[PDB]
Amino acid sequence: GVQGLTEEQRMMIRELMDAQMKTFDTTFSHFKNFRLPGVSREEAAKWSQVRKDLCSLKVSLQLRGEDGSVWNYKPPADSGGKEIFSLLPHMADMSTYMFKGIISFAKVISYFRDLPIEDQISLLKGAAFELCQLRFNTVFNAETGTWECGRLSYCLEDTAQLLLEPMLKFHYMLKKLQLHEEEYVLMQAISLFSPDRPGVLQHRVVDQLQEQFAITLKSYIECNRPQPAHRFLFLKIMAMLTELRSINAQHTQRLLRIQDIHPFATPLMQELFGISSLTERHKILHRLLQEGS
Amino acid sequence: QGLTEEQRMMIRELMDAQMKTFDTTFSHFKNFRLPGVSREEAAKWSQVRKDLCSLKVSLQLRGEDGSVWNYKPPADSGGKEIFSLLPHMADMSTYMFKGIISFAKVISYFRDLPIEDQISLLKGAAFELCQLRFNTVFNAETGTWECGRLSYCLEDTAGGFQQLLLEPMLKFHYMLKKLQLHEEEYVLMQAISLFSPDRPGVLQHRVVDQLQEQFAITLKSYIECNRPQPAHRFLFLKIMAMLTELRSINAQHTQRLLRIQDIHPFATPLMQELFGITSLTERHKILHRLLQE
Amino acid sequence: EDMPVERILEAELAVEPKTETYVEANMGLNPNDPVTNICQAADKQLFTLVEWAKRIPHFSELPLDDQVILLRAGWNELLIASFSHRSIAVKDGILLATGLHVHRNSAHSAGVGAIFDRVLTELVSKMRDMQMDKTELGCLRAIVLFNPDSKGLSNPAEVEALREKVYASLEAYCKHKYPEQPGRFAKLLLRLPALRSIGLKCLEHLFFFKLIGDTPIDTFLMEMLEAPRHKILHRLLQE
Amino acid sequence: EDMPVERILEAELAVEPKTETYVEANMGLPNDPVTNICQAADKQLFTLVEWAKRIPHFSELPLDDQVILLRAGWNELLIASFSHRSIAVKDGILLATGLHVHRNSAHSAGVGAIFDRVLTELVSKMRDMQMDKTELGCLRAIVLFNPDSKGLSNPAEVEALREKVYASLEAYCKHKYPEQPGRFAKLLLRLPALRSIGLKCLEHLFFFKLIGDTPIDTFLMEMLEAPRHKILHRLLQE
Ligand SMILES: CCOP(=O)(OCC)C(=Cc1cc(C(C)(C)C)c(O)c(C(C)(C)C)c1)P(=O)(OCC)OCC
Ligand SMILES: CCOP(=O)(OCC)C(=Cc1cc(C(C)(C)C)c(O)c(C(C)(C)C)c1)P(=O)(OCC)OCC
Repeated sequence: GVQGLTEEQRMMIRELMDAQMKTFDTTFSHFKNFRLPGVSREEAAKWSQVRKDLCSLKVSLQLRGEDGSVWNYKPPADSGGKEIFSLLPHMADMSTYMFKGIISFAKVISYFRDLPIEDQISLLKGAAFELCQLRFNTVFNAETGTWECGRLSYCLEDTAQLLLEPMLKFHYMLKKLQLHEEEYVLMQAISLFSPDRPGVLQHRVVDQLQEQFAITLKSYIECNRPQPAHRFLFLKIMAMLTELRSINAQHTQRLLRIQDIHPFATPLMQELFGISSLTERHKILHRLLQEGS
Repeated sequence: QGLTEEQRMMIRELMDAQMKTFDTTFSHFKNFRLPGVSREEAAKWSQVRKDLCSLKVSLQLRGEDGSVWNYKPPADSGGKEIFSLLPHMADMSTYMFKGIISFAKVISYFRDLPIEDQISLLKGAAFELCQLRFNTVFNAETGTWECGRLSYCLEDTAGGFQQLLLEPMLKFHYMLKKLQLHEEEYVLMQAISLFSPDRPGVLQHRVVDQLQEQFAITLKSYIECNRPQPAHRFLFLKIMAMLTELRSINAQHTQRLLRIQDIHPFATPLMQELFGITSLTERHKILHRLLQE
Repeated sequence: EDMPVERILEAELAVEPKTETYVEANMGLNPNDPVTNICQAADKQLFTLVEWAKRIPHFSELPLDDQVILLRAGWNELLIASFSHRSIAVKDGILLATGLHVHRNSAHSAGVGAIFDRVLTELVSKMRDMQMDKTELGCLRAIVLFNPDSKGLSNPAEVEALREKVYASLEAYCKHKYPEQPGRFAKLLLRLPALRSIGLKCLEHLFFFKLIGDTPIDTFLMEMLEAPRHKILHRLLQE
Repeated sequence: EDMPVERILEAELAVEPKTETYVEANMGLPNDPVTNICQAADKQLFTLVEWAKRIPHFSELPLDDQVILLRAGWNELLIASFSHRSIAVKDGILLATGLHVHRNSAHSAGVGAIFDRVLTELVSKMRDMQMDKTELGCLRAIVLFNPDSKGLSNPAEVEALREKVYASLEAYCKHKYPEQPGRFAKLLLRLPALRSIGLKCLEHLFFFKLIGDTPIDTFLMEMLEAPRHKILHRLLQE
């Protein structure tokens, strides 16, 4: 494990690292004032689907006070509707905090703010959820199945192996890889600068950027950490960047289904998922992407 | 059975007043606050800590859906935390007392008794009654007060063997729930306690005296009759032991409350009235209001 | 038959003498520091209480530290009831076992007025009105003594048993000796929480005067107001 | 040496013929193609099974392991194969039925965005980097050997086989293309691009299957229905 890449490959890694640290609070300290849960048929097959999405997707919420208190929340099992949208207005507030932490992560990326405004928007829309999951995997724990997010601590609920859910299977598989923080931020650059996303005008620019980040990542693993049992790791990471788009796809259809029935999405969230120029249409994103205060 | 008509018609008047003012489900208990998201002044806090220490409980709160909230209190340290479970307790009191000042107020004997002595009588039995009622919802096996949606579970020092018995307040409930009493027996202890002649301030002492006597023989013979003979022989003795131990538990409580209020003014104006915190109908302005309309 | 109600009476008569003839003939109807005096009678009667306990059957075949626990827990109310039952002989105040007679001026000006008046209206004035017999007194006390809800007992399931035998014996006696008074046995037991509530308000005074320090407190009384080391009590019980 | 990069090429060559001489000479520089695309898909599914059987060690896997892999992978394995054929033509995509589809017959059939996506993301990149066939058979052998597929008797055998492909393609891509140092990576970089397009294709297959006004043949239908698969399960034991 000795190190050594091109100077360009070195500056671009630390460009991400000091963009990650600059915009990602691993303690979620600045995340408060958020919402919390409370203290006509045959189309309903649509409803049956929504409940199916969530019934593998159960979590024990938990708030720690600065004292020693644990305000723990456990989820209601399902026998009906409206009980299921419990954490939904809370999660909607979490993402609004994560996503502007995503928008800012890209906002400070030099390559990113060099792309035109109507291209930054497009890159963020298709990478928002992708970026969220990779950030959440850093704070994910295997032998408890919880996302220790500072004061918040979203746990897991055994039922029978909900690895039958790929979403969960992702976080588990991505975690057994034991990635260095330098690799996480490269997967983010790779995910953020994907040229296939709907709206990417400057295709060649973004395409080149991705490849750069990709080889940088492989070379990182190749000449840093290369305990020769660490081959195939670029493969495993590649397999995860690939799975991250099944997960992205399937959870976008998920979100759509839910909002279809129960509208809860924040004016941000709607812009990030589509719920005429873009800047007129993504005015809150437009403002967040010109913002210097 | 095996009673006098006047005796059985006095149990009936209590069991009436009970269910008419004792909602086992605490359904109308609402808007209650919750623990949110010198050398002498040190000796005070030192003792106040030892009060609340043996009295640590989790606040398992259930919602209509099946979502269970849960509040695990902090661990013992300095500063203001156990004070947090205290505005919740303060509000639980105002609901318990209100249902006590209505249990008495709808009792005929208590109606006839003049206001000033009704005031006096409640003040001496107020806390003593709450425990008698709370024991009806106590579970010795699990160590929680199943107050409907809300539960108050007993924390574990070394869960292997509790010895929370070292706290008299708890041991009372374990001692009492051990006897396995009927609703009639429970409501009879409440009247013996409510109609105690030795409460400070009682003017018409003779009436209350003879009354407590009446409730006593009634309870003495309920056990002689309804319960099997060489089996529940030494009951009433056991119940009398509890009514005696109640005077201690009331004693403990009051000095306890006085000290906590001194270092942390948290008393409902109702609490103040019932526990005398800074003519008798004029001094107790709000307890006056609750009786006679 | 295993707790003879007569054995209880023998104990009461052995440790308490007759009502004094001056009291009988003059006290009734038809400044030296009250508190010090009260604490002096307390210490005096604490030795008496140990002798009384040893005469109450099966008490002395208990584990030694059970006897300590039982006595330490109930000494307060065993002495309050005993002095309350003497005071029915007099018209107005309390008669301590030192012979001293205290008033509701010597108590009011001493700060112990409320407890004083309470003991008058609740213990004395009721032991008198129902004419509390000494055998009943000696049984109520045996009951207060045999408290199995006291912490540390090697076997509460004997203190429970022995309390039950007093309960059965007092019940049989109270039936036998007073048939015309059917609810009498339960009016006696009704005095127990009245005794406790008064019994604790006295320690609430004993501690307040122990803290001021300007109230002389003798050895045995001091040992009782002191958390357990106990030399006196533990010694006496073996003699 | 245990997954010879030549045996992989043998498979690709055995199931894919040379670029047609009309195409090589003239190409490069109706009223529902969707039926034709589906028709091509069903045709290629039989080809796909014969392809995978030639890929080393795939036939020694448990019988229902081969099914799971082919089933999870078929959609992208066909997209890889038709995106590679279509670098031969100047525009649009070339199906194995010979049919040349345009982005007018694709835009007016609803499959506009996805088709153009395959163009600018798969065709336009396999062309510009001059993706050779041995690299295709290897990338496809990778997509095929996906051990993150549910039900696999021994996911660490499929793990091992993808590694041997990864190793062999690594050795080859170095040998054949030295001046292009990060070629092996940009190959793998196409994988998430292939998935995101592949899932958009099933998102279309399932949409046209729902309408019912899109004839779908036995094997393609056996791939779009939940596990079952008798054709697939039969072909593998032959
Ligand atoms: C704390 C970490 O979990 P997590 O970030 O990533 C998934 C593991 C997570 C968050 C999350 C957030 C959103 C919003 C914010 C866009 C609304 C979703 O729409 C979804 C689903 C999956 C329902 C589509 C999930 P979790 O609550 O997802 C719901 C199942 O995860 C809990 C298992
Ligand atoms: C002693 C602790 O036990 P508990 O939890 O349980 C006993 C039943 C409790 C008793 C209690 C009540 C009060 C009120 C009523 C005056 C507020 C107190 O101030 C205190 C302390 C000890 C803080 C002085 C205790 P609960 O009665 O609170 C009710 C308001 O408990 C029920 C939740």
